[PDB]
Amino acid sequence: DEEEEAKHVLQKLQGLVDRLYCFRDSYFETHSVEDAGRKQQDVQEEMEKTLQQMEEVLGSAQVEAQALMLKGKALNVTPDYSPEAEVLLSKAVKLEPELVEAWNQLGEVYWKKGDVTSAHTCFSGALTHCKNKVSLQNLSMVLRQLQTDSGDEHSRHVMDSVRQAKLAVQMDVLDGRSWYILGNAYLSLYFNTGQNPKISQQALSAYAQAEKVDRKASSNPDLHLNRATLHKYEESYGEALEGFSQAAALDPAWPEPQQREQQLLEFLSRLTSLLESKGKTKPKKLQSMLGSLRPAHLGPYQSAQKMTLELKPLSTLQPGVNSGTVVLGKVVFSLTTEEKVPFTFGLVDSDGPCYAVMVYNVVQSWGVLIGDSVAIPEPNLRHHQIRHKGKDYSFSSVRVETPLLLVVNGKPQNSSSQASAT
Repeated sequence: DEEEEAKHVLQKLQGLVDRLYCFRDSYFETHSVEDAGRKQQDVQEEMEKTLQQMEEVLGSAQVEAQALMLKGKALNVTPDYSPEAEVLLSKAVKLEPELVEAWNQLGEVYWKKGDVTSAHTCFSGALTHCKNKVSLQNLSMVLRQLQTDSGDEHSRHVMDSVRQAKLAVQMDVLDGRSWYILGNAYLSLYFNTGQNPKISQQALSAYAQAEKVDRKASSNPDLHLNRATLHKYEESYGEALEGFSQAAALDPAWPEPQQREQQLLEFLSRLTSLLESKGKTKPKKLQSMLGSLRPAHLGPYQSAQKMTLELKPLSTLQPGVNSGTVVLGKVVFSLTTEEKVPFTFGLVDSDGPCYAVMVYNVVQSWGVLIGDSVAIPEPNLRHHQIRHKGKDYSFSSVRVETPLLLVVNGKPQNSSSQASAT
């Protein structure tokens, strides 16, 4: 009778915790996004109600490993680090070292505590007992975030993050959390290895696959934010702004997406003002600057093969890469960004409108000054027309993938100006 009783007690405990996690995981299936502000408090109070029921189920009965685990899991339902969960789960894994779910929960608890190393030990440890989706997901997450004094180590961890996320996805391709995690792994890979647009496409495609297979992924504020950060870097500015805004709506107490949205709007306002005013430069000063241009400022060209480029006005450029062409103008202003990339400046090569130039893959100290001549080979031109929350931003830009493509005052740029190795 004691055995059946203990099993019945465990099943009741399991149910309580499963329902608590479904309450949280499904919150936006049963609540509107207008109620997003209430989610954390509702989840906190469900947890407390759940722990109370668990305690009534247990009474003074002996607490076996699975019961310790289930209570710690319940305590770990919120974003907050729980010292009680840590104690309970640390005991569970001593009483049952093969209990994978206790190791995964204990790793998540360590992660919330800010102890990434211990988290990683837990997820790795779990995988020495059984291959399982949650350990692979968590391991992917922790790997892209391990701190290391070595750049090569970090690149290996980023690559490993993708590997583990792919293993997680393959165990269950209908799990939207796995796709989201893979998205994040690709996102880090993209930024670690010189921004190969194929890899950003793989990130975007993973996030889209998350939302496709699992409605819950559309309510993941981190998915919206992370995708928006990618859109921002690739200059899909409207989509970035919508992404930050959607992430903010899904978690109104979370500052980051609101701060990101504010910063990008501030960047776009400053940029368009400075373009329209040509850096607040009077016609006299512009004519002076434009007259200081010469033949030698064309400088260098090789396409990594020898090429002679035709000097053409910015106004004559087509959208996309303009093959066979070079532009040469004067810098009328510059604009920096919290993240230090891209370096942005305004360029004029006539009485016509000023164009923005965004230079990616640049070191912090790199730049061009007001009055510099700049030549850009085969400029990649884009026209921007952004409409967000009743405000419009329109302007045209040249996206320069690396400062090593630029000629400043007739001089090519040294290899040290580029952030990733060449």
